[PDB]
Order: sequence, then C-alpha cells, then structure tokens
Amino acid sequence: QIEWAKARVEKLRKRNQALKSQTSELQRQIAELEASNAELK
Amino acid sequence: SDILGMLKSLHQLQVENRRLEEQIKNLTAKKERLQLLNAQLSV
Repeated sequence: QIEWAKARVEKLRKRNQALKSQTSELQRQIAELEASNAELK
Repeated sequence: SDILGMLKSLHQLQVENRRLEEQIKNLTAKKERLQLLNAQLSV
C-alpha cells in the first residue's frame, strides 16, 4: 500500500527530528558544563 | 514496485535513525563525564 509506505516514512521522519532536537539540547548542556568547568578551573 | 521510491526514502531514514541514536549515546556518556568533573571542582 502506498499509504502504508508513506506513513512509515512520515513516522520515522518525525522520530529522527525528535532525535536531532534531543541532540541539540544535549549539545547545549555539554556547552554549559564545559564553560562552568573552565570557569571553576 | 509502486512503492520503490518511498521504500528507498525509508531506507535512508533508517540508516540516519541508527546514527542519531548512537550519537546521542556518545553525548550522554560525555555529559556524564563532564558532570563528574563539574562536581569535583564544585563541592
């Protein structure tokens, strides 16, 4: 079914966007910690 | 057959999906090490 195939693409596209946005937030927290560590050193 | 185009789209998304989960694991592992160093310099 085209619709079934279309929907697997959509769902996994949505999921990968959630992962990319989770990586952005992880990157920002890592920047917060590496700045704080540099300051405390 | 009629779905070869979307099947190939899904295939690339499946490869990218595994790269992103692996990358996240490496970033949370890093964050934990940076969190332990921040605690040692803090307390």
